[PDB]
Amino acid sequence: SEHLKREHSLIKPYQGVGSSSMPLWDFQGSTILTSQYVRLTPDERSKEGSIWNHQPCFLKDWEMHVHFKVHGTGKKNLHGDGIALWYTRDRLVPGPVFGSKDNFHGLAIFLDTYPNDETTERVFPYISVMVNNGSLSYDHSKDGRWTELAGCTADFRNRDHDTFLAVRYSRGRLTVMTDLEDKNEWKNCIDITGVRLPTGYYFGASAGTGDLSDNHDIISMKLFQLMVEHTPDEENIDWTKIEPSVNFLKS
Ligand SMILES: OC[C@H]1O[C@H](O[C@H]2[C@@H](O)[C@H](O)[C@@H](CO)O[C@@H]2O)[C@@H](O)[C@@H](O)[C@@H]1O
Ligand SMILES: [Ca+2]
Ligand SMILES: [Cl-]
Ligand SMILES: [Cl-]
Ligand SMILES: [Cl-]
Ligand SMILES: [Cl-]
Ligand SMILES: [Cl-]
Repeated sequence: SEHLKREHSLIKPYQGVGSSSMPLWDFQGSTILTSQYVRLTPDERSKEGSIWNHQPCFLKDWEMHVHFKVHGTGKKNLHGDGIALWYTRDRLVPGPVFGSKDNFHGLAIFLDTYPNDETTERVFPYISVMVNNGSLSYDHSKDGRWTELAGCTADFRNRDHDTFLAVRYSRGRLTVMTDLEDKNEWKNCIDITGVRLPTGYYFGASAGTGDLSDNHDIISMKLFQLMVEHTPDEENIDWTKIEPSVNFLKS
């Protein structure tokens, strides 16, 4: 907690919601609050909700831990659609990508609970990452097949114990880990390198329901600064002007 950045975190009872204090997040769309959780959508159809951090993040090296809960009463496979976690240029704009805008700038981590793709080769729920410069559209009907950078299957729905995600970004390495099995352990999901993201973007979370639904709750988001060396050469460039992109190792 020494490196907890409170201004980039969402922690109960949620600052400024139930008091005269100033809030640290904007609550948008279907989102509602209780003293115990932020609920982005209820288990009802055609909802879109988001939360957006007030201040841009200027940390070069960070790790976000998200305590979330996806749960509902839909029978068999009749539930959806999932949660998106954002580190993006823009904030507050609703849209078709789990409740937030398409053609975004920055990083998305999708926790997709419904296979829209009739010819999918993936097992759901499926957690994936996407990096965008404004040009790409998330093809919702194909579960973002064409724009997936990396991903993993993850059993996070309707669990009897707390479920957590970690997203770590430092020196181009993007790692996503899960804690879904009540083992107090981070299990790898995604670990990739060559990911270029600027400082000055906003953390956000969103969720959407369509003809299928689920409760999509965020209990906390805790952002930690990683103490990572950058040389005077590395430090001098303007990190706010980095264009979101990915460098790829050749075959
Ligand atoms: O029918 C209203 C609903 O339509 C669209 O959602 C569709 C699809 O994208 C969803 O994955 C599934 C499962 O929830 O539902 C629909 O078939 C969207 O336009 C959505 O916003 C809307 O509520
Ligand atoms: Ca889907
Ligand atoms: Cl808060
Ligand atoms: Cl409904
Ligand atoms: Cl569809
Ligand atoms: Cl369980
Ligand atoms: Cl896990």
